[PDB]
Amino acid sequence: PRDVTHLLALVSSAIHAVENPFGANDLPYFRTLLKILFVVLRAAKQITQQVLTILDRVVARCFRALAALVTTTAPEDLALITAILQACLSVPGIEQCQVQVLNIMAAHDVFQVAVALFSWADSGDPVYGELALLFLLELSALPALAEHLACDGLLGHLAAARLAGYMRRTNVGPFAENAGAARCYAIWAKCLLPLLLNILAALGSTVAPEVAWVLNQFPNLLQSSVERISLLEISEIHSLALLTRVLAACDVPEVTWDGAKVLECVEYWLRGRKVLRERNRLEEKAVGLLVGVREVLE
Repeated sequence: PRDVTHLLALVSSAIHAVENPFGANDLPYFRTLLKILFVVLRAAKQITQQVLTILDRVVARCFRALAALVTTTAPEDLALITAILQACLSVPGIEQCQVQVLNIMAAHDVFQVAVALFSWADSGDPVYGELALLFLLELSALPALAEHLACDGLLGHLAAARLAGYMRRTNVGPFAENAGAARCYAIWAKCLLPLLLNILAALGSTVAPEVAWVLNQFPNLLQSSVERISLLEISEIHSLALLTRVLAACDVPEVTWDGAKVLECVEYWLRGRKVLRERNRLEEKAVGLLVGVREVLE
């Protein structure tokens, strides 16, 4: 344990020496191993053939082995694996090899297992749902896998899921009462909207029907999104603020949104930077986003 790349191989040499991960006995040690692996990987951002082996024998292995809920495996080590993946794909030298990631991730039945897993989330809250979506979202971060997602038909298997139900019900938003609703929104804000934009970056026109179709299947959220005016709210009116603009420059239904009120809704809550002090950290970066919204949509 001394170099950036050598330190990363031996933790996996330990992660390979594992007997039966997620086994109630040798689980808590496996967790620590994973966390060490994560710490290394996050700080392993300055050889690439090293981070790919764990994308095979760690991420894609455990993500299936863990998908079998059927021991005391929390909905947090799933997040850990999700975060290890996130830690992996951020290595400066994988985008050069994006095609191999898909082969590795598709070798294991990850993509389908994610959608399988996704259905199984629904105490009124979709804990595992947001996770499987964040995972698939982390895959789709790069176009090569988003391509396989759209091609495999994620939106078809997703839009038909009961998860769509609570999102379509007028009881959803950033600031909700019970958890499941707030999380149900958090999914809309943190999964779809950013996931759509990822599958859009793989010849959007072809999949434009799908993204518009799903976007239109959640009208309440759209009608809410404009009449809402936290940061998710801003990212919500930044994704939708670009998901209907691309469609305005390319055989499928249109965007049932009213991006009209938006332009005169940004100027209301921008200039002055005083009224914004009721929702520092949550202004410099926060107010920074809406600078972009009211520039491309003019």
